[PDB]
Amino acid sequence: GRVLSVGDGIARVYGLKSVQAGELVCFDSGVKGMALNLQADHVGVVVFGNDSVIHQGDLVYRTGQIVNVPIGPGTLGRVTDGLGQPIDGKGPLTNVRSSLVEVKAPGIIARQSVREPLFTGVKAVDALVPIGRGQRELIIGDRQTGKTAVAIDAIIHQKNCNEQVPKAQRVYCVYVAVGQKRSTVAQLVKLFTQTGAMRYTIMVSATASDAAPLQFLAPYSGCAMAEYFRDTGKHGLIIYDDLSKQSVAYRQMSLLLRRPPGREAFPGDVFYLHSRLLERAAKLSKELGGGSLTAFPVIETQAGDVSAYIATNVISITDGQIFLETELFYKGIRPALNVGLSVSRVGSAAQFPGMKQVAGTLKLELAQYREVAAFAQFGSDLDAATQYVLERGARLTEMLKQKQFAPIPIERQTVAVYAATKGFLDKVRVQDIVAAEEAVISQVNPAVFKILKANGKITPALDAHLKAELRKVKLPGA
Amino acid sequence: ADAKALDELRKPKFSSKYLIQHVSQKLIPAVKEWEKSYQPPVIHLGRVLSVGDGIARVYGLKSVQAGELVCFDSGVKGMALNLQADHVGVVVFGNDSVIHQGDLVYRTGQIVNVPIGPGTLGRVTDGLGQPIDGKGPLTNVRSSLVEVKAPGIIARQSVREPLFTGVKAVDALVPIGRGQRELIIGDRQTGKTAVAIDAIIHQKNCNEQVPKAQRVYCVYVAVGQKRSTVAQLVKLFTQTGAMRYTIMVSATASDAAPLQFLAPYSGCAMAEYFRDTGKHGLIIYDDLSKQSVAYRQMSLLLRRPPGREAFPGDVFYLHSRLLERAAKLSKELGGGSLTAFPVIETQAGDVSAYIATNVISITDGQIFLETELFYKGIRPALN
Amino acid sequence: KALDELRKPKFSSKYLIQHVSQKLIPAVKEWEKSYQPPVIHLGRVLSVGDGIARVYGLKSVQAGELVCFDSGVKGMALNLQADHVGVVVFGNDSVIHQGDLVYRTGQIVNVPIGPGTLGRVTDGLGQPIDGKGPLTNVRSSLVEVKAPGIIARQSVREPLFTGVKAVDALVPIGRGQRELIIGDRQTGKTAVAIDAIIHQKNCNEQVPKAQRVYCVYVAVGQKRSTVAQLVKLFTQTGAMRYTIMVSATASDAAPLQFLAPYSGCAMAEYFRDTGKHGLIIYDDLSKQSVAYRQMSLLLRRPPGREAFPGDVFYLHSRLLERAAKLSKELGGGSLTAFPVIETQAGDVSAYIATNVISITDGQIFLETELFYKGIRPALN
Amino acid sequence: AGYVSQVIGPVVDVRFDGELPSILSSLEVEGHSVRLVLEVAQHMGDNTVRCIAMDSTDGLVRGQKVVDTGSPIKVPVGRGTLGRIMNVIGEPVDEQGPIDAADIWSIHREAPEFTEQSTEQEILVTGIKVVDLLAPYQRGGKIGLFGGAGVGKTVLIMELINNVAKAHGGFSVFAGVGERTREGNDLYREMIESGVIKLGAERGNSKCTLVYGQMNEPPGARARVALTGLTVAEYFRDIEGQDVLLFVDNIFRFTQANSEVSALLGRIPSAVGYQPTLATDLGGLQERITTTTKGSITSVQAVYVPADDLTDPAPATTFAHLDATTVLSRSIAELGIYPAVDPLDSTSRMLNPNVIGAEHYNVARGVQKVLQDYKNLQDIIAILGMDELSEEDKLTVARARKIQRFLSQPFQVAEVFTGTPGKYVDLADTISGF
Amino acid sequence: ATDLGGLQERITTTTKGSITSVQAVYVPADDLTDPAPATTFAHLDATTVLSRSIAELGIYPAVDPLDSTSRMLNPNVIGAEHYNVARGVQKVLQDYKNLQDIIA
Amino acid sequence: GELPSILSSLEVEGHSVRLVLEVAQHMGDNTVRCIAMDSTDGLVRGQKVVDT
Amino acid sequence: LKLPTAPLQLSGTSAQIATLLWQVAAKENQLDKVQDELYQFIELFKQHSELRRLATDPFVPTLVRTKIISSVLKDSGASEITKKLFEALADEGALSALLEVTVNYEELMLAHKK
Ligand SMILES: Nc1ncnc2c1ncn2[C@@H]1O[C@H](COP(=O)(O)OP(=O)(O)OP(=O)(O)O)[C@@H](O)[C@H]1O
Ligand SMILES: Nc1ncnc2c1ncn2[C@@H]1O[C@H](COP(=O)(O)OP(=O)(O)OP(=O)(O)O)[C@@H](O)[C@H]1O
Ligand SMILES: Nc1ncnc2c1ncn2[C@@H]1O[C@H](COP(=O)(O)OP(=O)(O)OP(=O)(O)O)[C@@H](O)[C@H]1O
Ligand SMILES: [Mg+2]
Ligand SMILES: [Mg+2]
Ligand SMILES: [Mg+2]
Repeated sequence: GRVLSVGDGIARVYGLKSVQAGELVCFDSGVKGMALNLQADHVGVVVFGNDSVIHQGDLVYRTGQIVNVPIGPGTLGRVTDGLGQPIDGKGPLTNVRSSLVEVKAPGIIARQSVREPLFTGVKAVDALVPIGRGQRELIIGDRQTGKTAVAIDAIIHQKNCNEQVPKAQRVYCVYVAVGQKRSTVAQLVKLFTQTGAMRYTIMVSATASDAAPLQFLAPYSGCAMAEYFRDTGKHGLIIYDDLSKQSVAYRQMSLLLRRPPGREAFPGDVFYLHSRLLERAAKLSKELGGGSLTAFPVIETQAGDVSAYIATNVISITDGQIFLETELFYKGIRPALNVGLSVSRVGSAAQFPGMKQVAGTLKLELAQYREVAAFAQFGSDLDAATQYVLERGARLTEMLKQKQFAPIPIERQTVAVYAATKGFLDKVRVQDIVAAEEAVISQVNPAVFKILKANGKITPALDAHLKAELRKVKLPGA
Repeated sequence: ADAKALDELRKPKFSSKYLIQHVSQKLIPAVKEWEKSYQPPVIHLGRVLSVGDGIARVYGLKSVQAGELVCFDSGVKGMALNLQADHVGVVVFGNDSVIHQGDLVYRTGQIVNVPIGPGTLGRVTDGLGQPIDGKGPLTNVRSSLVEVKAPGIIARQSVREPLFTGVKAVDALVPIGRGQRELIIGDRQTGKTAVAIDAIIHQKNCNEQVPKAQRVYCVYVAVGQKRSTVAQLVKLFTQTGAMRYTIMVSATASDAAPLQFLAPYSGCAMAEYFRDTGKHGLIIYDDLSKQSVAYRQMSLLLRRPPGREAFPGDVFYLHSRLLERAAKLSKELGGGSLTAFPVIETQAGDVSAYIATNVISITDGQIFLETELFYKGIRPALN
Repeated sequence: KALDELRKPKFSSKYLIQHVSQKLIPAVKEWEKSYQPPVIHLGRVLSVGDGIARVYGLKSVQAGELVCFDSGVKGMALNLQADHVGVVVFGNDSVIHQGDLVYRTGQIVNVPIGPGTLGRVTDGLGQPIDGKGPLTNVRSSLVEVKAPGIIARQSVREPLFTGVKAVDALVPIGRGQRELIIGDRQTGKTAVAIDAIIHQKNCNEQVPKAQRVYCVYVAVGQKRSTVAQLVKLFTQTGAMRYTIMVSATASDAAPLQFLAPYSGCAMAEYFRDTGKHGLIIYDDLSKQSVAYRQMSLLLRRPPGREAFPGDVFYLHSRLLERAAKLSKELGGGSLTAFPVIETQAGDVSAYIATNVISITDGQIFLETELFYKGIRPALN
Repeated sequence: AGYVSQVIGPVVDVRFDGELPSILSSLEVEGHSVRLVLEVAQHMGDNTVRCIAMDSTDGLVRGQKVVDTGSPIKVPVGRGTLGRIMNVIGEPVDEQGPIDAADIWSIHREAPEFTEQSTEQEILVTGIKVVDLLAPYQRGGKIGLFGGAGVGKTVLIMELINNVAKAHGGFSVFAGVGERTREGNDLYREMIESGVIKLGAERGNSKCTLVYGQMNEPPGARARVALTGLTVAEYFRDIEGQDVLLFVDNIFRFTQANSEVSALLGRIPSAVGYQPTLATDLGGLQERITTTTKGSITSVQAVYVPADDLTDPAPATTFAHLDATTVLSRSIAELGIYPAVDPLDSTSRMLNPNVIGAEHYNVARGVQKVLQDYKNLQDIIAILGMDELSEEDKLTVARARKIQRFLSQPFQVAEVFTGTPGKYVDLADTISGF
Repeated sequence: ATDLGGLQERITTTTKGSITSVQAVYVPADDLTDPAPATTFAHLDATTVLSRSIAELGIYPAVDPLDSTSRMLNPNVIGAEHYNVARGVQKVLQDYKNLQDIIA
Repeated sequence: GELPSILSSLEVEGHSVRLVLEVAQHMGDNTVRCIAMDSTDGLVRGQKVVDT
Repeated sequence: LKLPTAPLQLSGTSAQIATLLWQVAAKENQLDKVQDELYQFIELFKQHSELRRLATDPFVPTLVRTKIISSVLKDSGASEITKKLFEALADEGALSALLEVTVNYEELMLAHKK
């Protein structure tokens, strides 16, 4: 094929008459392409790289193949670009196999219900908005909330669980970094190395200097690298960091392929852009292996405005929602989870049974905390039980705070919400409930955490032993 | 149809010429019998393809420069904005109701220029330099371009001389340097014009007490105003004597939006005469927020994509390349200055508007005039 | 090179091949016979889609003239352009293919008006949909009629009683004015309209024949079950002895929903023009506005605010100014319009709501907060 | 000499094989039901002009002959138009014969140039006390009327007509731009009833020319009818030498009509939704309303504010041209005060001591301050008590209570149904009285 | 509107049988003024509107009692003992909402 | 013949000042689309442009 | 009325004319006759300036332009497909399409000679 015109990362190509839609093509400059809109007179080819090396009249060869990435266990540990190619300087991907990036999601008969829990290690999530394996959960928030920090804590925590579970139920994580800085993702490879999570992590990095078709296609490349573990009976965890930056990369190609703009400028098919991708996160049936893929799309809002175009699409696609608020972030509540707006549609089906019976009371009390504090900040009057619910809900709000990169396993999370909901953290001052609960985990016997890990549930022979052990602790303030 | 395949058709490949010679003996007599219906062909002149919305498309004009005064045969000036491969899009400095399809367009050979000099001092002109006060043509004057680039970094010095306005609030609180740019921003009817008029009258009072080089020659550019307002202002400047030192450029509300877009550049070219020859100029663009509206009209009639509020996107560049010519020159360039007073009307005190925050990030300061101080009688209502 | 000026061509016609084709193929020695595409009173569908047919030819069609396709389905010649006609289809365009023959009917859009329309449920074009035979005692009339002038009218003096206490006490309505029943969804707008029609049935049996008032309900964009429930209530009340119903439902084509208020106004202008008194109710003029916006965006007319055309004000003002009270030298008859405009969360700042507020005389604003406070009719 | 090529709504393309008509020129479609006048909007190229119709285009065939009149829309002007109703193109719609034309003038015109303008900036005495004192009218200025329904707007219109014809001997034009036909007929019959319009043989003693472009007319006809009223007023200014009154009824409907014809010609809309040429399409009308050396036109334009939003671009563009506002209030009219001019919300640019003098300025500012001082203690009287505060506060209560009465005035056109004879009040008597 | 209407007008009880339709309608940002729910509001005999505010209180099913309407709420259809208790419950829930801005 | 690459610098001969044009796009018919680094007032439609 | 089928399919509005001009030249076996009829008009535009003015100038009247081509394509060199093509292309002012209707005619011709 001959290049008719070229500019802005689009090359209109004469000829190429047998080219397929979505097929990889190769320019004679070595830079690749993808035939996106086949027209009667030309082909519209989005260019995988810098379009300064393409000239008018250059030769375009079709590769014959739709766009594909190398999948397999040889991608584990490596940092690749938007299509497979590793950018960490460690040679080729050994022990790997190519497969298409646009695979049809498993249908109705290929699934089963989401029942196993996915522990993130964030107790504001693992108590109130719990996440099952095969569930897609939106981490939506404003500009610099804790959105990545929720998702990095879900990845680091899988390293802590993979050492303790058998080989079959290990979760292999994939972090797709779309439109970010290249040094921002270099800070995450350094964090995943010195924690050790890079043994189980693939990083698909389409940074801000990559071409707009490399950032549009990198969530699909990362989903294809993570669908390897779903299709072969293992468990995957995919995190698409800023799907709101993938859709801006999609809007750029759609406006330069002269597809007519819609809302804000976005193409019409931008719902189909994300629902094609998030529906690939599934819990498969046991005939297909019982494998699983859990998605965490990240969407950035502008001023807490979830009524945007891309925001309302992904809210409509995903099961749950982890809504992070910038005003809760600065009040000290970090993770800044809006407990009144954050949902989980799987809900009590796939949470920890040891915390299903504790965090039912926790959201029942925090729902009562919210409306009474709207009244009592005026300073009218207080009622000695209305005084109880805004004093108890302050014990629970400080309980769900957390530090940056320390995911709490699942048993030390449910003992702490036990000690906060069974009254053991009343008359402890509110300033050091964040400081009392290290004593509630360290001074309480380390072998009571093993029973609640092995049972998975507070047995009657354990609450009478644990609440005997939550009394022999030296709490600060008191 | 490849251009590789359209390039081989330059070479003759007919292999039979039995109707090349048939029509080439018959073409000229058939063309000759229709000469009453041929308009004369046009190469270096222009012919109007289509006129509408104050933009004409002109066929021909093979050698026009971009940005050049063209003259329609009905005497209306234009400016060749975009030269295209097939036509020239010209922008009509006037009403387009007198331009027809098939009219002749004449190139003038010069980029859009206005008469500058000592002889425009005292006169009331339109947005392109033709006088409207009725006292004859501009004499003792010369032609200079309206889209001069502003002086660079090395051609300037910092402002040192103190440019008295005559307003106690301004000269005490918000004092004006002599090469400065000071925005007079306020609502409707908050005394924005009155500050600039007082500055012009005070320059008249100070020009007769200073020795010939510390004199300030004012320019008032009235864009989008009423013509009765401009007549009353010329009456005031005449009876105070301030019209001895003032040029008055007016593109009023009835005038075409190209003339309202161009009138601050015309007045700036007239005041840059005093900047460039060592003297000092004062220029007041009254309602630069109306020049922005006229430029938005021109841009949406040119089908350029609207941005914020509807504005073309280069509406910052419109005012920045205007106000950057208000400078204080160095001693190697004469030491002349030009002080600008852009005026921006604000809607209900909204300083966070588009054109308002554009001109705030161009000018060296602001003079905010509030309606709540103006209604109470605190006049000038300087915030 | 001296041939560079002809390198790329420029065309003044998208259908250039449609002109070259009718001059190249009859030039062969077989086809001088019998095969000439007729273009004066006939056409060929070039394009068809979404209820718009682009028709080649039809050189002598008039603007707004009713045309007919060869599959029987009718249409209106709405865009008349230099090389083609844009025809809005009065049915489903699935039966229309490229190359279909389009005949002009010679007439602008007509409607059967007269006393034979009383008791009948028609569609948006006047054809009966109640299955009681054709319209009997009628005659055809134009749908786009000029509204009466300044001197044809006289001042509104006579009251038109709606039977609603809130209206007839607080918002008094005269014979010949236009009152806008504006409100949110499910606030009682149709209830005020139906109570007015039923009360005119009650008043018509006790006043002389010169003072009876004959109702027309235009149902634009509603569902056929709602219209069937309304015909059932009008029959069980007895209001069908004086009421025409013009029903262009949701499944009907957008040009029919556009033309139903104009056809119902043409039916009610019979009673206005011959001395009697009319009551026209355009229920959901919002939906007629949406249908007209559909046809105009599909005809690629330049869109304005919210997507609407420039002449969407002219649409409703040209419709609603036909509700007048005539002068005594024109019979003294009258026509009273109740347009119904649905608001979205109760703003009268929406574009079509502002247009009809500018057109009509008064308004009856029904507030949804007053609805569940017990106040029914929920009149603000 | 030209033939119809495209008909898209109210927008007609006409093709001329000879030479094209000018932009704004009037074309007559030869052969139609009614007189169909088109106005040339642009030259599209390929010998096509793009026109905007002044009537309905339904029933128009491509190839219909179109005659160019060689000029813009031309309307009858003179004293023979007084007491008549015209549409936009000059036809009589009052059904009272033809119109006795003194001349036939083009409605399209440039504004009176800089040498012709008046620099004087003087006051138009209107004979109404609250209007002459607090919000005076500039002779040659534009005045926004913020009335409505039931505040006595039509009585104020007919009294400005009556008092200007009585005092200054000038005539009036009423341009009903886009008005409902019921309201236009009501104003017509109310003018016949009040004696400012006379029918039959006494037709020459009428003071008002009605120019009506109704709401059911196409957008091109509503967009140009204000120019027709302007042309009728400009004849009285430039030939008769009078102080004319023009009443543009709803200047916002003029704006909205020009916005519709700009949308129909395929132009990109500017801010909020308006035409890109909004300031110049408004200023082309308002700059022809001025004082020339011959006479003046004073324009009283009713202003509608779209979403109760004064920063909307149509009232923000109109308010640049206005020289006075007279806000008519319902609360003033429910104290039985007529005319219902709000004495505190009405403004004027003519209210400063450099055009009206310190005497008139200080009387007006004292009256306005006294009424304001009474206004911001009515939540102190109604809450704490009538005789609760001081005697000086009740002195301002009594003085403003009797000034608030004194602004009312009986009107001469209202005497045929109220009985009370109307009383013209001069300016110096108003100053010395207040 | 015509695509939605062409779908919705086939789901009818006819003289042959009947189709009782239960359609969920997503509103895009808890916004009932969006044209895709506002178009389909005119097609339904009974519109159950579920509100976010009712769901955050824990009242489940989160049916907005005031905003949910039906055409079966006439007293000559469901009797007066049903109609007046439904209207009384709605009036008590409405003037509670008018009090709720002053309780808070 | 032999178009400049995208981002290449082009010099306009005969301008009043030095006018550098940076190539932005290849338009398709032996035409490149350029961005002027200075003012284009004075460009005539035949002016010689030199690729660097 | 069904024509011969074209060898290869082409794009529109200049190659759509050539697809039909080929079809009414393969009906009378005039495929090689109208081809050099086309090539002679390519050459005639290189010679004559008043013939190319009937394809570039927008100010020539369409009455003139359709009556110069009709008044020189008579009594010699007609072929009645060439004579009716260039009077159809002069009606709509599409005589500038003569270069690319020729190029796409060859691409049908060269795929017809196999
Ligand atoms: N749980 C937490 N406790 C304390 N600090 C936190 C917590 N989570 C995040 N932070 C701090 O907040 C800052 C923002 O976190 P993060 O990088 O997750 O923002 P983000 O939501 O990803 O926004 P962006 O994508 O723009 O970076 C980080 O510097 C981090 O130090
Ligand atoms: N310093 C002052 N003292 C007294 N009166 C003043 C003063 N400045 C202005 N005024 C009066 O206020 C009115 C508004 O003044 P001015 O015309 O300067 O305002 P503006 O901002 O130009 O309004 P617009 O831009 O709408 O013309 C004038 O009528 C003037 O008489
Ligand atoms: N005066 C009334 N008293 C009691 N109920 C009423 C009254 N008016 C209306 N309703 C009830 O309100 C419901 C909605 O009313 P209606 O359909 O007449 O209004 P609408 O605005 O036309 O609704 P929609 O726009 O959905 O058609 C109906 O079920 C009706 O029974
Ligand atoms: Mg981040
Ligand atoms: Mg001013
Ligand atoms: Mg209804």
